[PDB]
Amino acid sequence: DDLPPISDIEAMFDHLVSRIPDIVELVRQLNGRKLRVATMCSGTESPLLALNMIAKAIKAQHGLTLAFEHVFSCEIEPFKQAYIERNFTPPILFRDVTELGKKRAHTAYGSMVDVPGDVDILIAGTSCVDYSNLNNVQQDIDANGESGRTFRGMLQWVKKHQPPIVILENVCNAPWDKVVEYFGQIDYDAQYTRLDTKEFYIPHTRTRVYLFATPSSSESDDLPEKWAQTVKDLRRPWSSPFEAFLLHTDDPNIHRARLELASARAGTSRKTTDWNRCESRHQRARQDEALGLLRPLTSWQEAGVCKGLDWTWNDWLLAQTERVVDLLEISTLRMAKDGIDSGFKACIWNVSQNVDRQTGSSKTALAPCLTPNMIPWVTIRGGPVTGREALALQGIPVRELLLTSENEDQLADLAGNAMTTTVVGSAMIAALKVACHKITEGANPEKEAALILEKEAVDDEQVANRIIGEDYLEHHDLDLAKVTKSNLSEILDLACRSSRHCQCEGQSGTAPNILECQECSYRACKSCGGRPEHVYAPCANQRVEPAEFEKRFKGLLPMRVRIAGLTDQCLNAVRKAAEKSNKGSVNDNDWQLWSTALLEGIHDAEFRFRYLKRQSTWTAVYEARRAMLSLVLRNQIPEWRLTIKAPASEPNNSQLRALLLHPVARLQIDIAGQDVLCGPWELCIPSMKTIDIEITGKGELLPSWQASLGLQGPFANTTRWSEVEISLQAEDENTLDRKLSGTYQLLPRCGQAMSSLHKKRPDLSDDGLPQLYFFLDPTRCGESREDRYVFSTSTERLDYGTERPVIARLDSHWREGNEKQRKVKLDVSGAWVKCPEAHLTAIRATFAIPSSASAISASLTTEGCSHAMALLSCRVPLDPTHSESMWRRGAWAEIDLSHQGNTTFANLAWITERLPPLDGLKNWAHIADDVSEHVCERCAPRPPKIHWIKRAFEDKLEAGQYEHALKHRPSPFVVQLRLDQDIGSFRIGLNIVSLAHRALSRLPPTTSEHKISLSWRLTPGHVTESPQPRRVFILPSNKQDPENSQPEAFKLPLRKEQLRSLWWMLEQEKATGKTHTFVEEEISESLLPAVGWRAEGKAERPVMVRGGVIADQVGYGKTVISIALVAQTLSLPAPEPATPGLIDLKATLIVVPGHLSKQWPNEIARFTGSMFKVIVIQGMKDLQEKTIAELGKADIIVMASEIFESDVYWSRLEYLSAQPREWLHDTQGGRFFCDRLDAAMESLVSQTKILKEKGSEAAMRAMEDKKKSLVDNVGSKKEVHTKLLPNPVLHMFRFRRVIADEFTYLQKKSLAAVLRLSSSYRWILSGTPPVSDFAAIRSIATFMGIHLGVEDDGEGDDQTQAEKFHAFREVHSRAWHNRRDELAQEFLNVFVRQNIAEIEDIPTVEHIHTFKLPASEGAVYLELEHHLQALEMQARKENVSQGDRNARLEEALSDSKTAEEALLKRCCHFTLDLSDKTQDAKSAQEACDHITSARARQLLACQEDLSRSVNQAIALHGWIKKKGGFSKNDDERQPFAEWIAFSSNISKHQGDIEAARILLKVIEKCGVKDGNIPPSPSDKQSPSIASGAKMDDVKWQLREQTHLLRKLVKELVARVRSLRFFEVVRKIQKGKSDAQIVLESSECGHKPSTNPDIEMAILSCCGHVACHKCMRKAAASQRCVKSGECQAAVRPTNIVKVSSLGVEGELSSGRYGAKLEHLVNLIHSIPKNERVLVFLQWEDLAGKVSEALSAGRIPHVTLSGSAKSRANTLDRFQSTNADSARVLLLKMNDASAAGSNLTTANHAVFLGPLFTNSLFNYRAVETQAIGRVRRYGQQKKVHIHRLLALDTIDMTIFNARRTELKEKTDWEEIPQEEYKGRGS
DNA sequence: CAGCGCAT
DNA sequence: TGCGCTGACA
Ligand SMILES: Nc1ncnc2c1ncn2[C@@H]1O[C@H](COP(=O)(O)OP(=O)(O)NP(=O)(O)O)[C@@H](O)[C@H]1O
Ligand SMILES: Nc1ncnc2c1ncn2[C@@H]1O[C@H](CSCC[C@H](N)C(=O)O)[C@@H](O)[C@H]1O
Ligand SMILES: [Mg+2]
Ligand SMILES: [Zn+2]
Ligand SMILES: [Zn+2]
Ligand SMILES: [Zn+2]
Ligand SMILES: [Zn+2]
Ligand SMILES: [Zn+2]
Repeated sequence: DDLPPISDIEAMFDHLVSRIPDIVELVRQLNGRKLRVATMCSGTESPLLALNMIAKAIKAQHGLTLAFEHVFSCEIEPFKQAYIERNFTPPILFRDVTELGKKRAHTAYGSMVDVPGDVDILIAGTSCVDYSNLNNVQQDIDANGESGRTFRGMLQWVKKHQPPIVILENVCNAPWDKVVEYFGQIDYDAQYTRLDTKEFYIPHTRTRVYLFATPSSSESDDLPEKWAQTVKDLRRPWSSPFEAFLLHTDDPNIHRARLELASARAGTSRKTTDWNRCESRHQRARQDEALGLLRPLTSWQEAGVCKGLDWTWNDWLLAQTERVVDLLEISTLRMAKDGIDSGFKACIWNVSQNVDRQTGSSKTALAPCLTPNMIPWVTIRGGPVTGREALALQGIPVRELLLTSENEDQLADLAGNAMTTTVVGSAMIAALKVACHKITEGANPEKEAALILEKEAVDDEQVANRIIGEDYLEHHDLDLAKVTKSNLSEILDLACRSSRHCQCEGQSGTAPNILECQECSYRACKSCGGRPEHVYAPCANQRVEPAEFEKRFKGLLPMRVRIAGLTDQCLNAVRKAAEKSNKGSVNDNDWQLWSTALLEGIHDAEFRFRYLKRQSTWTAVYEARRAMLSLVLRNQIPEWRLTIKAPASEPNNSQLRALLLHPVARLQIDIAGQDVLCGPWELCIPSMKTIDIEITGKGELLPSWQASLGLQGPFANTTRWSEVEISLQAEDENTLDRKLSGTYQLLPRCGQAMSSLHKKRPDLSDDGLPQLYFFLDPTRCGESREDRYVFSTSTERLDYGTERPVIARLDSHWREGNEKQRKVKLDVSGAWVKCPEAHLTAIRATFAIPSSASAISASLTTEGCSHAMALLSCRVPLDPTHSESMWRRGAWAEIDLSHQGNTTFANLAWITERLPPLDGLKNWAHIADDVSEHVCERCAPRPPKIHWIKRAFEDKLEAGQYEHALKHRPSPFVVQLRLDQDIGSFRIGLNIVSLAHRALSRLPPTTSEHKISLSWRLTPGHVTESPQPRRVFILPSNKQDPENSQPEAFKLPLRKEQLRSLWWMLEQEKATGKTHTFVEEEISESLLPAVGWRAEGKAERPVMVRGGVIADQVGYGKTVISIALVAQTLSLPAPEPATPGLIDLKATLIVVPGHLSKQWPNEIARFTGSMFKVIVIQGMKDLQEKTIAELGKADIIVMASEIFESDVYWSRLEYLSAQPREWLHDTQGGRFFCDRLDAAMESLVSQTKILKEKGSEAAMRAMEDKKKSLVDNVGSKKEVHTKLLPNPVLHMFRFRRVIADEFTYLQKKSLAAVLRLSSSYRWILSGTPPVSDFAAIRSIATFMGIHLGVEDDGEGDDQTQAEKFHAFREVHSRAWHNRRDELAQEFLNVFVRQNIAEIEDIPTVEHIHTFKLPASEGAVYLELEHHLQALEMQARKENVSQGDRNARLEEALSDSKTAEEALLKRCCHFTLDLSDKTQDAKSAQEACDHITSARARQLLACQEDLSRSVNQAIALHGWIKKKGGFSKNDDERQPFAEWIAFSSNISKHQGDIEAARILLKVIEKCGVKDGNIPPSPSDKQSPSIASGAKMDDVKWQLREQTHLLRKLVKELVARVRSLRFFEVVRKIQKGKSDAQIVLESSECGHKPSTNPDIEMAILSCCGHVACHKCMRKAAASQRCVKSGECQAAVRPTNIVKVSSLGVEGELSSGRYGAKLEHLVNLIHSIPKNERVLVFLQWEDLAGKVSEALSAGRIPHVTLSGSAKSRANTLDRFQSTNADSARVLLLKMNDASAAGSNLTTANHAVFLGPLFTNSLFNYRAVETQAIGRVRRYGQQKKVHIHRLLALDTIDMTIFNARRTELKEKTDWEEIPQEEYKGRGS
């Protein structure tokens, strides 16, 4: 609107200050003293930002300089004060605005400091949560509330300290006049005025009011009026849409916000919420507005299952609450009715409000009043405005502002209520201009000028002396013209072959399974695949990483061009020549304005290169100071497309911004050559002529966009011609290019704006041209009457700021209609011309490279953090014109990285490319030993120490100092550049030693003497392609090593494999010669992305660890090897160390699971009979009864591993350490317990060092005072404050060896303790070693002691967050992860040995028991399965009593955490009559008829309840009627009286129809019959009003009763829907005759009685029976078989084929489930000798299985109990004595199936197929379970059974896993016979 | 933290 | 024209 488009906050502020010059006269009044400003309530501290930008504009314009002195501010928020103290850091920060009235006010930290009152301007805004808050329905009144809390707090201070200016702000509807009375009551005068934001440069529309009051004046000059006039003087009304203020969808901010905002309501998605009371308003609105009950934008069924379009932020809508979504759809319809098309017209809605409160939409280019609770929906981007965009719609710049720990709710709150920085800037500047005099002077000017110059000088010296490596240079001369030769057809091929095939990829990478439509040419992923479904035949194309295509395309094209031209008169030649042809004669004014503005890009202003882009088809954009040129590189006819930039300051409605809007003078490449630029440069003159054009219709008449959309008003049944024939006259056609007179067909599927994509029918008058389309395209800002149809050759979404090439537009009056032979007028523009003879032609650079890496390695003496070792420096000639801003005329301007410095680097990339890559630095070079760690500060700041106060965490001030001292780290890869007199230069260098100190930082320190040794290297030309493979680790073998050939004193020999392994273990423990066995390092990266470099600095230290992980396949003798190792090593004298701290023993403790405590000593005694004493501990008491003098004798001690959780252990250790009584008392969690246990271990080792002398006391006594003195701190508390000896703790000794066993089952609480046990050699035994990923190897290393790397987030598939923040986090590349993998593989090669056992083979016959489920349980499980199918495999659990269908559910979904798990677990058990304990074997038919009878009872119960509620409501209504409340006039749509009109009309009732008939019968069986509104109820029961409270109260009670009615109606519909299905399945099972009876079809039309035998399938959730062909055809289109009367939402999934559930085999054995019943007969069939061991997986079924076996004549033994009992039961089950429990029930995935050496049994049962995800993990645990019986001492043949269901998921996952195994590695299948045992 | 609600 | 509040919910 007649104003220049302003979008940059800096520009609008310097404009603001440029409009008034009466402010520079302030800095003379201040006389050199800085303003002293204070702010009472300030969220984003918008006043401070405004003042800082005003100061910047002052210094930039007038040369002057005024500073500021923030005295204080206050915010009782928890995090807004954190944000303040991290950005501005004021000296004092109170937390209140009413305490400051006192002399000793409180501080945000609690210091209770005194208040300073030397302010110069106090700017504060009272809060709004009570000042009528028109969102809020409650309101506080008359100074009882806000004006007594905050305002009366502010008044006392402002009176007690008299600041010369105070400016207030609050909402419009406020008691302001009373505020003026309060202020003028004492001193002030206080005029107040209101003003919006949309009047100050910003489109935001939010409105507020301001106030200003200077202390009393003598003569009362009436300042506030002059203030108001000065403010309202300066204004400028929003010359730009909001889209200019939004971020582009590509930058990492938008990705980082979508990843967080996409999953807000998360493993199991939360419960289906309730909105019924608003659902009523939605239905009423859809009815009143004549809209149709569709859901266009998002075809949602439930809350979380929906499918937005392929341009919508789908991962947002999936997360939305359902009311929000339905509101989106009602807004779309209510808008699409008016004619405009949301989704193509930019405008912000508000959604967090209600349908009723949606006035003011259909209004574009203005945001609404942002509030912290709204959710705005842009409707054109298709998603919400994120945090930083909600900031930018205020004045606040997200730049230069550090937002750490800020989420979308927090950004919403901050930028929601903060006053617009431009409004506040203007009001404050007018204050400071009108009351300039009142502020005093400084009286010290020259000292201030000197201070300013001094600080500027030291800063300009710093960045200059940053670089310290100019010693070495070579000065290789540089040839900028580094073009190459290429066939230019293969490169266009490779350009088409590597380009964005979905919005998912986005300029970086590749996503698979692209679907390319046929006849529309629109590619898109399979995910987010088109809901506007196209033809979509799969795409056939290979994929080349964009990295390769860019690497070649750079080298192919020049780095600069310039259009030769000499076209001053060529334009007039072209004009006359074109006039000779037929084209619109151009005016004089248009020609002049166009030519004179074009003649500056043709001037010899050379084009540079920048940001070759990938959006689609790889445009490569060049740029000059005034023009822009960009080779398009289309997949057909590549062209160049020059364009000219309109000037900076020029209003929007200007002729030049119309003439230079579209490109001019394109050039089409000569294909099939070697030169990338050959064409003749045709031109585009501003010619605009109009032509008549006849439009006609053909083909049939498809439904219009309205009718297809679902409208029901006068739009229902409206059509449009399916094909259009365009007829242009001969000459008027042959004047222009791209003839148009063909015919165009419609594509209702291939969407566009208003679904009007007309693809031209192929014609052979031209083949060299691309395909042409004819559609609509709205303006996106202007009203929709002006939009027009258009002819173009492109069709896609366009981002703000880029237009599309069109051939011609059509009159703004023609629409797809019904009439034919309509004659309209087309208009052509920019009619091109023949080709001029102008063309483009391309065109002492020098760069320093380090000669060799030796020169550098000396310069970094020590503390290389202070300086930078220079790497490159390029001196390049640049003309003094068009030298960019970054080029500074002296003193080496510094570029900032990961900040505003990204266009700076993209500007000079034309020099960056074409530079030889640095070589000879690939190797790791520098080495310097740093014995101690001594982490360099400013490089690795110490974290705040977390301390315990509970019986605070992350001390505030320390957190602030941390998050500040992390942004001032040395920042490797510093890049500075400076422009000389002619030739500029820049110096890229990195702080090598900073990298090295950061790498050293990450090693955790030990009490050792091994010294680190740093390094460094720089590798060029790295690019990110994709994580294409996944590494698979390899565990070596122990075969090749020789053998020790015997251990002495064994009763039985070891085999040769075991001998080789024992010898390897001996040697590995010894390690003769070598002094360290492994090196561990943490390579730290720092990428300079734009140049191809990435740096790496490492820090490695050797570590001597003896012992390693032996993980041998099941059956091998790991126990035997360990006992042999102990027996062998026994004789040796002692190890190498000295162990002075704590006590050393000779015993070798073995940590085993709870139930192996009898298996281990038995094996030890069996092999070496009484060779050495072996003391066992199982219970805590067995530990406490021992003494150290007794442990000394013990050669080997066996320890159960649950004492570490016995929790008496932790108490006794709390005593030996002398800690508080509950220092180590923590719940199951082993977090925060590691630090506490570490401190306890330090204190314990000191105490034991003391106790070695027997001087027991006086130390535990000395530490109590230490702790109770340390506690005394000013922080947050709960209040003002607060030899031999029995029972030794095992953490105070040191053994010769510690051999864990089954280590991968050591849970958190006991892992965190076994990790601390101290010994010389530490061996680990396992059978299933986790080697899948890097975390599973790190978890092994931590047992060993190695570090082996730190934990990053990306390596996969709150406390310390200060280092996990996108501003303080690392960006570790892919090569980093590959090096970490190589390191894990090296550790595995060194310390891990797996090898195959070659004892002998075990027969291993296999069986399988598969059966069908009954009809009743079949139906139940099918209902559950279809539920989860329609919910997309996610567990969702869900007044009026629940039905039976919802009762079979909410029981399966109770504890299930995964969809597949609720199915594995359902098929097992099916108990009928869930309410009563009564039970007996009921036949199948009995079960089904019981189900159906219970459902009939439920239905009639709901019926009677509904009628009861109607009677109560009609009594209420008669009450109100007689008591004269509706007045029978001035209607207000009485709710109940309307619901009774709705319900009567049967055709209006959505949902099933039979339920509607039930409702009508029940309602007419009452006082209402054909809209009666009776006077009395049908029971004559009393209305239950309390005491006749009020009339409106009764109206409210009625308004609630009616919603209760409506809810009950929905519930009744569901009831009938479920009853029908169970009844029909009962009939299908009932018998053949009744099956024929019920097989009366859905009126589908055909059935076995009339037509031949046709498999006709029953549908679930409606109960309708129809033919499978009709069933599929109907369900695919999302509509039931009954056309428009079933009204149920149908998925293709829930289609149950008849006769797919069984009755045949009389499988009546539904007692305790039909699975567990088939188990018991099996177990009886097993002979009486053999033992059995069942393998269930889900613990929650142990009860049901032990209730089935028990009371099923079979006794068993479960392995549950305590650490003492499990060993005994396992021992008796292994034992030789007869008549134990025959079957033993094992839990899989539990420490009970760890390794048991039980071979008494010979066959498993293994009921439910294993579910676990990983195939390798599946295989490992299944072979472990099998091998539990297939062992060495077997002496028998083994069987394996399986109980799988034919219907369920069991057979599915069984087939998947078994086939995938049979294809993969050997895993030799088991013979698989069939069972005919029958032993009893 | 999702519903619910008409005025200065 | 709206810088929510208040019962339920994990
Ligand atoms: N040299 C040997 N002479 C006699 N028996 C042996 C010998 N080596 C192993 N065994 C027996 O072979 C069986 C193997 O069990 P064991 O080696 O203790 O299993 P594990 O490897 O510790 N557990 P797991 O593999 O997970 O099932 C035991 O009964 C051993 O006593
Ligand atoms: N004692 C107090 N009374 C009112 N608000 C307080 C307060 N202490 C802190 N606040 C916070 O201060 C804010 C009030 S409004 C602050 C924003 C203001 N428009 C500006 O930009 O300066 C709220 O976030 C509120 O939570
Ligand atoms: Mg074992
Ligand atoms: Zn298509
Ligand atoms: Zn995609
Ligand atoms: Zn350092
Ligand atoms: Zn149906
Ligand atoms: Zn049918």
